[PDB]
Amino acid sequence: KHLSKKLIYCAFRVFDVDNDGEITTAELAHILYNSITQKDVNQVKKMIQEVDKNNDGKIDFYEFCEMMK
Amino acid sequence: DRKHLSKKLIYCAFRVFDVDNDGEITTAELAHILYNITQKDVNQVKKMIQEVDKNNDGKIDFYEFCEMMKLKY
Ligand SMILES: [Ca+2]
Ligand SMILES: [Ca+2]
Ligand SMILES: [Ca+2]
Ligand SMILES: [Ca+2]
Repeated sequence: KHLSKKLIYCAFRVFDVDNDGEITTAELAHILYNSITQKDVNQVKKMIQEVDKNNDGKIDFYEFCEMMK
Repeated sequence: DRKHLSKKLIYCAFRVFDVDNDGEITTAELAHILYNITQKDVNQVKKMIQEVDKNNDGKIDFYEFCEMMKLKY
């Protein structure tokens, strides 16, 4: 389990582009779609809402783990 | 639907770890992601890969990466 934990940490760090400890809509859209559309942004917003435990519109590491485990 | 999203993020995570896009994470790629290596570090990585290598080739493919992310039923 430790190794999957370590890789979950690394994955978050790489998605958290600006290193503030939160994945935003803009960061998540960028990872999901490497010049993308409003429709895509709204779909990302809805995804975040399914796992956003503190309702701030972002995904922190705890929320990322909860979603992964 | 939240299963679907975790699945999408597991795909994206793999892709980013698989630096050269050949569909396999190798010792060198995993070491690179784990360490911002000495021989000791390389061997530590090789041991981690062993724990989850299912086809005994010393690399982690997406299927193995996914399996590792979930419980053994
Ligand atoms: Ca961030
Ligand atoms: Ca949040
Ligand atoms: Ca590779
Ligand atoms: Ca393998």
